[PDB]
Amino acid sequence: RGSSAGFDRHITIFSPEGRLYQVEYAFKAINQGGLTSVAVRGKDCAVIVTQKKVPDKLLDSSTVTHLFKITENIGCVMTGMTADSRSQVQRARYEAANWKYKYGYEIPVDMLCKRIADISQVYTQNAEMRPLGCCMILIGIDEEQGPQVYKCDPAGYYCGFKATAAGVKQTESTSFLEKKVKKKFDWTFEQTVETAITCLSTVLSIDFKPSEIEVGVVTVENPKFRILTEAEIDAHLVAL
Amino acid sequence: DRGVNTFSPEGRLFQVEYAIEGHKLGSTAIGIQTSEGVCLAVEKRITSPLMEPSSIEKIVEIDAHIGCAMSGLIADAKTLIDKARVETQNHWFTYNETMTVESVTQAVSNLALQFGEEDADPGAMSRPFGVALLFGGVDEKGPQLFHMDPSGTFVQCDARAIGSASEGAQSSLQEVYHKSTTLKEAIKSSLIILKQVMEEKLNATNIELATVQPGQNFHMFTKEELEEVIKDI
Amino acid sequence: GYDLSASTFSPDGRVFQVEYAMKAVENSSTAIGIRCKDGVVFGVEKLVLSKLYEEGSNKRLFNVDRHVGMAVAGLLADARSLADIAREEASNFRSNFGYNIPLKHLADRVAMYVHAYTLYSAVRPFGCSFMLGSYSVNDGAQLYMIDPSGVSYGYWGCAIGKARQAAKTEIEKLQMKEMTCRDVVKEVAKIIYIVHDEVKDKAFELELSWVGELTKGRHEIVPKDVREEAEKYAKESLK
Amino acid sequence: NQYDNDVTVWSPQGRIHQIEYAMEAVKQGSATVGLKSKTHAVLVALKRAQSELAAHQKKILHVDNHIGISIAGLTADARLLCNFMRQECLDSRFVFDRPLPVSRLVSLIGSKTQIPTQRYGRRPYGVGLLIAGYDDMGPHVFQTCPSANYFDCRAMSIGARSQSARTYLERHMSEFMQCNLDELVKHGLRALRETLPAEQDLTTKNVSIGIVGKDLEFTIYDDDDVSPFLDGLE
Amino acid sequence: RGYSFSLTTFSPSGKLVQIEYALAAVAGGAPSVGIKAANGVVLATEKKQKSILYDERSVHKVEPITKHIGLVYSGMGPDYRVLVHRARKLAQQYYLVYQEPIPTAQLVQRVASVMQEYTQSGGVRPFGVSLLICGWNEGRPYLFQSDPSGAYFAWKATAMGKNYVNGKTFLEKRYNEDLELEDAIHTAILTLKESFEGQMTEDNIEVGICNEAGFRRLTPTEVRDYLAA
Amino acid sequence: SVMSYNGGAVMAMKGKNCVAIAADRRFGIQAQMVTTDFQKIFPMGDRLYIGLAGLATDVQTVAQRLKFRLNLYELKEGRQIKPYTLMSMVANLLYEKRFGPYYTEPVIAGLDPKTFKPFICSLDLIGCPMVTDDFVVSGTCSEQMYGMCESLWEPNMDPEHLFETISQAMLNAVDRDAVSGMGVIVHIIEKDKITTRTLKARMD
Amino acid sequence: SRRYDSRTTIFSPEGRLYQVEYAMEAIGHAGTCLGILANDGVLLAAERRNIHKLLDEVFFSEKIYKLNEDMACSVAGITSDANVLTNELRLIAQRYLLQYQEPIPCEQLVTALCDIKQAYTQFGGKRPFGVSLLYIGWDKHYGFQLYQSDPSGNYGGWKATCIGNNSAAAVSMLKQDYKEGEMTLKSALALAVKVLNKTMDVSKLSAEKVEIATLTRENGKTVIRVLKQKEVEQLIKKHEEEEAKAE
Amino acid sequence: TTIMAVQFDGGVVLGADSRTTTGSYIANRVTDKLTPIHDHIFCCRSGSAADTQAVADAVTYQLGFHSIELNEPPLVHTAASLFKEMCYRYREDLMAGIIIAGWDPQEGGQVYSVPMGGMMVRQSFAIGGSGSSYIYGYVDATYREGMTKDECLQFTANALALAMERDGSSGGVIRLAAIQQSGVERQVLLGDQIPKVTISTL
Repeated sequence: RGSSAGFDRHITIFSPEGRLYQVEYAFKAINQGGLTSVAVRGKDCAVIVTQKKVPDKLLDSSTVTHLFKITENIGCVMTGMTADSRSQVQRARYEAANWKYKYGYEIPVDMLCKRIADISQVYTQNAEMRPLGCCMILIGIDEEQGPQVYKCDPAGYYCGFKATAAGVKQTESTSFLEKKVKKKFDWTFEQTVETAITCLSTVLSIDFKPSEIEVGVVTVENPKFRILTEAEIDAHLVAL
Repeated sequence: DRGVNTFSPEGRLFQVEYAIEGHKLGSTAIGIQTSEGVCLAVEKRITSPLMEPSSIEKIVEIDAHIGCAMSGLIADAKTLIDKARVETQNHWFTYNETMTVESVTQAVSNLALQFGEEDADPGAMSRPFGVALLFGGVDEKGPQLFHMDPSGTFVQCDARAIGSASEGAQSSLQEVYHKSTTLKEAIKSSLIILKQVMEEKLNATNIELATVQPGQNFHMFTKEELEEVIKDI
Repeated sequence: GYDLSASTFSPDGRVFQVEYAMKAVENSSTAIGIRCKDGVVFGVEKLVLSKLYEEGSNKRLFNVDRHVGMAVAGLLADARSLADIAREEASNFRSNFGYNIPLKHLADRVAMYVHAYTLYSAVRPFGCSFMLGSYSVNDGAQLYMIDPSGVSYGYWGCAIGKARQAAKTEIEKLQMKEMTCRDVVKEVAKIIYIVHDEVKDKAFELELSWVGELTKGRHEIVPKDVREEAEKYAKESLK
Repeated sequence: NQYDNDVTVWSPQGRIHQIEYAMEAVKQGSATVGLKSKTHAVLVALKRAQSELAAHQKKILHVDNHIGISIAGLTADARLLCNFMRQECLDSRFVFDRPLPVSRLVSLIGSKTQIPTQRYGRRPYGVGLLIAGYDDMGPHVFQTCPSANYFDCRAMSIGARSQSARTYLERHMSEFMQCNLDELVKHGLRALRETLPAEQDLTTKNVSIGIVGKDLEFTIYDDDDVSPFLDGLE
Repeated sequence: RGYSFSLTTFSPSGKLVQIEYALAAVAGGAPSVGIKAANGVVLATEKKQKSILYDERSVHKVEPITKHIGLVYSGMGPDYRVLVHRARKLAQQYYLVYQEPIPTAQLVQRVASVMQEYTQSGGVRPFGVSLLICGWNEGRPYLFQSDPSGAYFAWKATAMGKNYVNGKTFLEKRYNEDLELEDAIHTAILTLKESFEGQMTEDNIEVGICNEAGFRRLTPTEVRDYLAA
Repeated sequence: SVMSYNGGAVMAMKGKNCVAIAADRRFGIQAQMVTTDFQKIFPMGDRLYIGLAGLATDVQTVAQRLKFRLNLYELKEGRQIKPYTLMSMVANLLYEKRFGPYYTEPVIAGLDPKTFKPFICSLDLIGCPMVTDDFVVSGTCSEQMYGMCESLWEPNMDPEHLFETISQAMLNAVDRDAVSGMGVIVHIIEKDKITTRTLKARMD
Repeated sequence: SRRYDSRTTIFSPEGRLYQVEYAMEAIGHAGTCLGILANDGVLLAAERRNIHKLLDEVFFSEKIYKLNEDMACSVAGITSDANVLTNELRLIAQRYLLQYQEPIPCEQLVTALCDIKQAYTQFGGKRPFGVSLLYIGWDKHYGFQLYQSDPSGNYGGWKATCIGNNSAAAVSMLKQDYKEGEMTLKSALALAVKVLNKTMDVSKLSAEKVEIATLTRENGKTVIRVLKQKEVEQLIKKHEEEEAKAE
Repeated sequence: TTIMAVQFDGGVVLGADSRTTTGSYIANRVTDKLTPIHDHIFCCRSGSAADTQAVADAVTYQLGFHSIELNEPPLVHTAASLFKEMCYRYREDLMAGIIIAGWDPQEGGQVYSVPMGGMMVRQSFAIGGSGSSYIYGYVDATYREGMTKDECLQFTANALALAMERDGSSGGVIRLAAIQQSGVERQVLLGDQIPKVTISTL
């Protein structure tokens, strides 16, 4: 299909088609971990859910988390390479603190997303380093708009969504969520946790136990980013 | 393909191994150490009769008691000669005394191997030098003669020969030399071997000769005395 | 042509340079760690190549701070470089904030440093993995493990080295959540002697260390009487 | 056939061929031998026959009043390292008004040697060492490698054909502690005699001897100062 | 710390194939169209989202630079964002020195100088995007276009992205020099309509205008009325 | 003071579609005259002049740097500069040296290149631009020409009456200053003409 | 890294510089430009390469670039590099004027630019500019002049030169119709028109495929004036007439 | 300026006046000299207003980052050490005397002094500012070990009133702040509620 000429498949230079193969490989690196995330935003809430598959039972699973806190009201979930994602979380925390220090108020979700995206665009251009092999999803409450859900990628593209899904089963996990934004605003009430868990389970057939997921929450009633307990998760799971 | 710093399956440093081969294409020189001084002698290797022979200077003076004779890349040798002169003058300035042949050879040998192409210096060398040297002089212990390589290894000799015919020049120097010479028999034999190995005819303008002895300074032979010596032989 | 740089994804999204720096560890002698209620216990099978060396050369247990131990596996020169970096990190923390650094923070700092060497063509990834361990009246015992890629997780017992497979399999049958260090030390001796190969390698040395409440939170080396007894017990158990 | 050029490329087996080659460089040199007793440490070297006319070499150098080394490999790199060690000991005496422990010196040497082995466009130091010193804790016979790891040993020999000297050493290590200085030095000269081929025996100008101890600084023994040591080797 | 050698070099025939390949990249973006009328300019794009999940409001392709300049693109969005940021900085510096709004021609010259710097420095690739600039100053409307190499032109009606050949082949016929801005919008929309493979909607396209009062992008409520005809 | 070390006096006045600028000629050192043909007014444009007063070395330096920048601007843009734009550029140049500044106080007078509307302005040593509608002054006899202009100025004047007023003001102003005089030169910038004159003054 | 380096600044096994040899062939295919020197001034005459109907002629020219009050140039090759070079030339002229308070001479300008062009061929790792220039001017010492540079960085004064496409045949026919010392500006214009008419593959000129500038001294002042379409049309008509009459 | 803080079992009490002068003129008379460094840590400011504002901002930013990455509430000792580092590094250019007081789950309420110079010390109660010199004997003769919250509030209010009635650079209203494990309490004691002490007559 797309021919090659020179050092195309080794550095970030244009192919005879203008394709940048070395960036199409970080997308495949995203599917290396073997997890899947799903974020859904509602009329007054944003929710994150994340698979929690520990390999075997000697790890202290209280440390194996894919959910992170950036500021009090912003939360995030990573997917891809672990150390890459740790470095990206550190960068986002520093950006969010510097914004407040410079301008006197708290950074918005779209501004933080755009900052991370232009930081990655530079890895797409210079030839001495490589792109980071990880994806990112953010949620938060905007005092003017309300709930927000954004996603970056290793190429520097940072669109905004109504309901996302990243990971190994991305295509079908979005094909499922496609059918349910038809009516009822995708169940726009505090129980979109039902929708998220159902969408994660439909194409995985696990019917998860009370401790193989993580969920996070922001609300308009309480804006801070909270991580729900096992009992709370179990009750929702029990209802299912 | 490779870099400049790259060992081989025998740990040999390719670039130094090539700079060493760059010496078997030079004109032969000879030094000899006696109990009464040292003598240096080098072939001039004139190309065509239109070239002035007084313009080939292969035996320079480092200081009033040290001289040097080179072979290889005469363009490269000049930075080494300049730095040796500067170091000797610094030593005089600081300690109010003359340096030593050992110290000069050692300080000059520390410039070799100081090359590279990343995080080296603002302006640094890109390859090894291609000159072998021969120092002579007198100091607080007597006449001494040293030898230097592009790898940076300096030794102390009493009769050394460097150049493109050395594997044949030493085969005679080892038979001629003895620990009971005088500088005059030294000079005679150093001339006989040159004549033995050269391609032209050893006359009084295509060679060079200088001597240092405990009494005098570094002194170069004249086209008067040189001619007399050659004729006398 | 994708095997030569840490700036080249394979057509399938892999980094073979890190994959090779991992083999570098995946064929080195074994070291284990065990977490307990009271504290932590490190144990390493130190190899003695020839008689000529003094016993005590090539130690693999360091002291990163007055409450943090460290066990290593892989290239010992890279390991010593990392140990200096960690000592540097702990000292700066104390000079900035006036108290001792948490193990969670130290491991995070060192893992970021290790990961920075996986992105560029001007450097190469480290070739050693290591374990940490502390004890604080605040958070109790702890244990971490960092890879050549820079991933750091918490554990209850880890088995970096070459006999990781056989080491982990035997350590999982232990019930460490209720034991104590005096009762664990013996188990570490026994499991290392079990996992040890006595054909390829003929002679091996054994050194132990611990940090807990009995040492008042200071990392130490196991005294000589405890060690001799532990060795005897292990031998008796082995048959 | 593409992993053997740069020092920052792993092989599919997790090895660094450049560091290897830099070690095979060190094996080219002439053998050395060191060992220690209860109160003295000793170095003995074999100055190689360069030609029929040249003074042999310098293979043992002073580092400080209590430390001395003996090299095998690239002499330029060897004296580049010796200058760093000398500055280290001088700096120590300036700040704390006391000497330096040999262990901390070897730590600094290893940390300095390791950095080149990791960056692009650089190469390892192609020289092996053998250190001897005296301190509060007695003698020390450390040994270093082009790959920056170092060792501690009762007695070690490095160089070409030193396998026989190493075998002799271990076979006779049982008595090095109790032995006297004269006895200690001879044990060294016999071991060094082992590596020489059949056509040559130790003479009086192709051997050097260094000595450091309790009440004695580091000294080197010249061409005919080694005569009181070679009188009995029948 | 970075490469110091060029990645774009000459070929045995004198070509620069890295720039040719950045142009091949541009030839695969989304269609763009600009048309200069007697009292204003018009930019019209194809903002077609992949699926219904994507929130359309969050990202825009028609952006302002000052109160009287705006631009669109075709090619690569992450590169377009860098160019937009540096253009805004360039305009602010000019206003700081002269206390006057920058003219469109000076803006285009400085932007093309940056794009040219990225063809001859060490260890970088060229941008994969072409621009379409709009402006109005001193009682006159302007319309330029910038290439990945650093060469800029000036047009009366142009077209980028996919199917640009047929785009300008169709654009030449209808274009009149007396055309009003409101009747130019119909032609801009119609040109886009020729190659859309779908059904036009108030969220499939973006439209910006520029006249005496400044730059602004039309709102979907107005794009609806304009699409009704 | 440093700005009283070479003397000098500049003046600009506005009329009905016309501007006028004037200066004195004396060049001297503390208490001794050297020459009497020193130039203090520079033609920055077709109908755009600038007058500098203060330290003569800085007068020359600032004039030369300004000509540098204006040539570059008119080559890059493709047209002539406006009086307002020139004032901002000069203020920027003077403010770049806020600490260790030039000792010179400029005066600008021109005509709008398309509406032919006058413009006068003066700046302080650090670059503070104040635009007026009657007149500006600068120099060592500032108070004297203030007193003259306030009394003699009228609105909507012809070029003739403008010339008479600016000349009659400069004469009596410098007749009471010790370090100014030796003659006066007057430029009259009309729409299609630029008339220059030299007055007869006192030489003591 | 060494693997990706292209080594733009090295010698060839025969002493050549391949990047410069390739930039010259790049300049080979550009639009035709030609200059002619006369007794009372110089003239340039380029060829318009972009003839699309939908373009805009806002600029007073396409390839002229007045550099100073007394000089002007014209380019062939890559427009993007041409812009950098033109900015540099303007800066050099203004620095000279600031230091000496007199206008710069043409040879000094050409020299200061060719130094920059040469420094791109010896070190740095970059590629060289693919641009050739022609200059015209007037100074105190030598009066009307006409020079030419090339990518390598060597120049030379001429009396009637030509770069671009088919410049070989252009110079060939220039050699047989130029007579030293007797040419006036009008005969210069005639020869320029009649050379451009042939060395362009099109049937006949169009007065919009061309672009013509002159340079004269009038009342102690230099005047650089681009000719207009009507003037060019009149010149073409004159050429059409006399040529037709002969045969 | 008169700032003050005293320690009780469970938290501390802070206090300050509200007047900002310039020579002999009152530029601001409703100043707020108590600033929040974190959710449970405060600081009282005295000296140069620009210096103290800049240092409070820098410390706030550093401490927020430190705590967000360590994933727990910070310590009063950490805050005091960051303050001391900055004040000692810029000891010749700045003019700031600070009092740091707060609550942490590990030691409760503490009070730290950082006078101009950059030295640190823990204290039970601390006074600082221009008017604090007039009430040294009073705090020496009134303090008694193991007081409660209301007794601390009364003690602080009376001391501050006595300072304001004699110092010419102090006055306005009193602002108090008792910090505990529950949260922060802010009140103002203005006008007629200032505790009047008897003035000698005749």
